[PDB]
Amino acid sequence: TSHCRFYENKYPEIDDIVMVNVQQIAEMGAYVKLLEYDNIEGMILLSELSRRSIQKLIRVGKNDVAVVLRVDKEKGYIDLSKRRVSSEDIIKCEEKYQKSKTVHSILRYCAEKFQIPLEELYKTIAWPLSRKFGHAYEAFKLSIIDETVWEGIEPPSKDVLDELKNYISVKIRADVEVSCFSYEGIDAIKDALKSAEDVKVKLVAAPLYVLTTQALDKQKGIEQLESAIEKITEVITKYGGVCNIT
Amino acid sequence: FNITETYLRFLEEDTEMTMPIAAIEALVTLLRIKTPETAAEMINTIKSSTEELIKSIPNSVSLRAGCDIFMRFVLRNLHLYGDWENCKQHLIENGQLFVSRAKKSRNKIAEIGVDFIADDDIILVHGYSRAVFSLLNHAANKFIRFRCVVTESRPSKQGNQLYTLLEQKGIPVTLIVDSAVGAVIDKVDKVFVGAEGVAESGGIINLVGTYSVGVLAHNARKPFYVVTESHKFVRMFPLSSDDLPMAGPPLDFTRRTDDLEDALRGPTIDYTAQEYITALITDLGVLTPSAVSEELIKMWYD
Amino acid sequence: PGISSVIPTVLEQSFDNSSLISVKELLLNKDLIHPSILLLTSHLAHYKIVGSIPRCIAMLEVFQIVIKDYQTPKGTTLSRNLTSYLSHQIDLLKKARPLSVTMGNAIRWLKQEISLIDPSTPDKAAKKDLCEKIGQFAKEKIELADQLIIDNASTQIEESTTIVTYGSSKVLTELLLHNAISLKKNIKVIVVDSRPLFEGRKMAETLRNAGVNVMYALITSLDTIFNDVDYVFLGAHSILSNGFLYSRAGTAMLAMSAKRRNIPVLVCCESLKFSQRVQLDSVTFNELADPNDLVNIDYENPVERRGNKGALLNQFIKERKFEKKKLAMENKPKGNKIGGKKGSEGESKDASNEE
Repeated sequence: TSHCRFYENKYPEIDDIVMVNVQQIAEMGAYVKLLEYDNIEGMILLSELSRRSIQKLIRVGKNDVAVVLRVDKEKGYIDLSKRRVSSEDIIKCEEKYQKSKTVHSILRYCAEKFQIPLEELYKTIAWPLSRKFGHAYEAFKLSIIDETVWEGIEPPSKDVLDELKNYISVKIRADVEVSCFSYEGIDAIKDALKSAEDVKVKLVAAPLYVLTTQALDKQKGIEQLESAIEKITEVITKYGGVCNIT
Repeated sequence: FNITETYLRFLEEDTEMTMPIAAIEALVTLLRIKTPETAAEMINTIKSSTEELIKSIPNSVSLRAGCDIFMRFVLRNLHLYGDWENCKQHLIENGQLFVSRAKKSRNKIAEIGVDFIADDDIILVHGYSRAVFSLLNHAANKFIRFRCVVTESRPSKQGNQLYTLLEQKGIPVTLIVDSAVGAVIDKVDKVFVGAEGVAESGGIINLVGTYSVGVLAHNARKPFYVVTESHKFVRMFPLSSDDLPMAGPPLDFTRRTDDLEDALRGPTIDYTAQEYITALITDLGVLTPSAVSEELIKMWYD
Repeated sequence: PGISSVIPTVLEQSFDNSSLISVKELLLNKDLIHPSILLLTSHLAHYKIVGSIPRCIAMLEVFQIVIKDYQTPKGTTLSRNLTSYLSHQIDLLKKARPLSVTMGNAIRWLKQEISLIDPSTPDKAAKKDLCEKIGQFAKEKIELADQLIIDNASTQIEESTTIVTYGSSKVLTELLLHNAISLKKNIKVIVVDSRPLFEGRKMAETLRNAGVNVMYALITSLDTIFNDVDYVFLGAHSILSNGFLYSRAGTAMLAMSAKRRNIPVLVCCESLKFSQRVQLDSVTFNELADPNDLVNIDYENPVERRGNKGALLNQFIKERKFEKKKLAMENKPKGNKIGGKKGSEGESKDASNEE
């Protein structure tokens, strides 16, 4: 389920920018849904849709840019244009759309989990975030780096927040085949355990030690696994045993 | 404000301005009240109105053609990328202007394109259009020894009306029956037609008996012609030899009734194929061979 | 280097112009060829399913694959012997099975593309954008057009239907399937087959795979078939400068029959298939093939009986020849369904200069 406006204001103004995802076309213009300013459908005309084949490109599902022409802020009749949007501004518009999408994604899982409406959540979020910080995504990022935005208003739900944090926070598989023929071994193992987590540790078999490495942004996982391996190697060379790595 | 009301307004009088033009005028009048600057408040509403009109139709076709033409014109209008006011004003002007144009078109038809009846080439005519009558009345002042033949019109005796319009010019005429339509194809030179629309297929959307006539013309090789003011190219395709957007039933086999009741649902609309127009007389130059289709393509850019 | 000469059976007398011969079983060739082209050629030569619509798509796919696999040499630029390679491919294709109008169009497009980005670029940036572009083009001018055609057809049917059909027109299969499933009307389908290639059978199979009410017959078995039944549909391959129906085999007779028996015909077309090559007959240039398309004794395809016939080169004075592509009469099929919904085939080249 996806309803209600994304920003603070309902209907757009003159000059401000939107993003459209066209469903069906060719009669008057296109009376279709948007992904920037509300999912309530507005209208484009078949006149400022040709700049430089025309019935083939856009059609169904494909991402295209729009600028808001004439708004009737009373009942609900909205004019849109594709021709007026400059090539430099298009990229910016796209970026904005992306940001909006990300924001929506952020506030969707939460809506699902606590089994509560999305609009209320949006209302509760978009006051110290969308007005004082800039956009919402950036504010969220800032919060994740150092908590300073959520402390504006008291949270009615913390589990949701925790879930979001978890989502923001990838496991890589590693098997170290420990084949010790040592005098003192348990102590060594303990030592190894104590310098590896500082990550997710599990044990099913006696010589098999199962470790899943946490990655920050995918490719940093080679830097920690290798370190762990090195540590393990260091562990058993002094006592009198061996470790095999695949 | 209503377009329906406007349409109702003209009936007893008329017989001058093209119907499709009156409708257009009405549409324009409807438009120029509720601010034609915006495209959100306007075009959709216009479309809705057109739909309503369509729904309300008793037995009339060309309205749709008119309205789509108007729409096309509107679309054409806002490509100049200047400003909203000037263009709007121009649009507003172009309703009455369009009506004015019709008369000029008619004049053009009746002074340049009337050289199809000259050497007493006897005319077998069916389908009452204004243009056909206008050209005939304009050729009566030249006295080129013309003669008229009338196949009887029986939706409800329009034939009588027709014969009454040719009595004001003083010209010998004769009643013809459409069963003895095989009988006389001899002394009469050619077959001329008024209609209700020209199709995307090419052929003619017409009245109470036309396909038979066309067939007979084909058999006899005495050419078959259609004459009108040009704005009846409706987006419609009669793919079959017994199908169109029809107002009444298409041959309704009525039940075993009693005292001569359910019968007269006799087909008052019929159609013949694209290989039948030997020439088509239009105000945008005398053009026929694949002209309508070309025009349609130009309009829809496809 | 290649292989020429040694051709099967007698050459008859008339219709002696087009390639009909050849490498059916391979024996020595040139040494830098990518084998996917060769495989495709082998497929097309011994194909019993393809019918105008999919061939071009397949070709496009193959080209895409080639592009993806393409390595630019360490010495010369991205197009030096590439053109030569392409020419060789074309030659191979022609030897196997003639380039259709769609194929020609595709070739033209390729050439245009080649001209568009002239030699100055590296590898993984140019072809990255080329492949995507071509995909987009494919999405546009083909699939969407087909969809449009389908939807046009959807409305074209009113109330109560009984139909007769022919041809391996993928689009027509889609159409009829759509009718059956997501329109739930009273859609009756009667099938006509053909000996040169089994398209009718395939159509029937497809219908069955939905569970359609199906009658089935052939070219001759028609005089009784009309004794209620109205609609008739065909699947054309290409239309020339003339407006004539330059398509596959068994169409024209059927069309004539339909014309005679009162209720007309409708065919479907694509907005790329039109040509500026001009012809008004079957004889000019035709899909001509090996007489092995007429050896089997009825029923199925793989049976092989030692009944009455089974020789050609030893038959002194006997001229067994058949044709695959025909040229149907202009005024006969009424409606045509292209990108601009509906129109008369008197258009001919109305989209040709439009490009």
